[PDB]
Amino acid sequence: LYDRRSIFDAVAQSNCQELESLLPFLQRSKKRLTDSEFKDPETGKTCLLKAMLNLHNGQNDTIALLLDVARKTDSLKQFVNASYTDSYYKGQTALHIAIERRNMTLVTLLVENGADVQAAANGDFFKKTKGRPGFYFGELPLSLAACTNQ
Amino acid sequence: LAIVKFLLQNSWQPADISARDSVGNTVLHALVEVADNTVDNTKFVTSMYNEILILGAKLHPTLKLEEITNRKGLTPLALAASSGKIGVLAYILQREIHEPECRHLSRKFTEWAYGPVHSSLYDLSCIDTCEKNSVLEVIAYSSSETPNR
Repeated sequence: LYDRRSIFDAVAQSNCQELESLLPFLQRSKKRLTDSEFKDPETGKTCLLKAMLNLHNGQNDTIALLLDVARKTDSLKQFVNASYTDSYYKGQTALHIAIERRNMTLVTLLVENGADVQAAANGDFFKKTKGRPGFYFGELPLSLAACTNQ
Repeated sequence: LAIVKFLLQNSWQPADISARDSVGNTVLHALVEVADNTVDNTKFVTSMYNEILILGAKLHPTLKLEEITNRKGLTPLALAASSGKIGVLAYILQREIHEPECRHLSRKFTEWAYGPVHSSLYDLSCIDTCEKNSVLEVIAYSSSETPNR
């Protein structure tokens, strides 16, 4: 069995083992990696997104496994494309983060598993400082990738 | 530096890192006293200071070194500010160190960043030190019978 907490901890330390029994779990319960219960109820963060924050050397293969699991249930598209819902990071997707981190490899990977390239990150974190701040590029992956000189 | 290390680390008699001289000054106080506001002066005092703290936290973690008052009631910081040793004052308030046992020592931390963006967090002892003096308060008065202050 797996609750939200269980996976998020596994992800935090790049553990691909504690997620050995993962796929077969939501096969029995037919639960989806995308269920309401597998996201933070106030931000909309998913395990993939936790993984995106918990990088070590711009690397995490909990990602590769996490994606793999989502296709086997074909949560695939809406999984890779889930966005933040809090006023701060609203509309931020994993692809936004990969770029923010200047990580070709993870941009490449996300685009190949079908990240929406037109997804607008539009929360207060992506507009001019309250100061909050900060910082605006606006919104769309291309725009980001240019404004950060990439 | 090497001899600072050998004094504190040797087998025969390790130096008491918190001892006070006749005036109440510790090594951190003395360093503040030895500053003369020249760029290379700041630079050497600043990191020897750093070094002492790193050694304090490594060797004797319980010791809150920067809180120790000289005879006149002054922490190293407050001395720095009483004697217009500005580069060092700025150094002591500014510095944040990330290491195991790092957090206790560090003045300030940066909570978060965005691809653009940065945030800086300050402790801040000078503002909150109502009881004896506030970095501002010594600074705040401020008679400034000197250009440098």
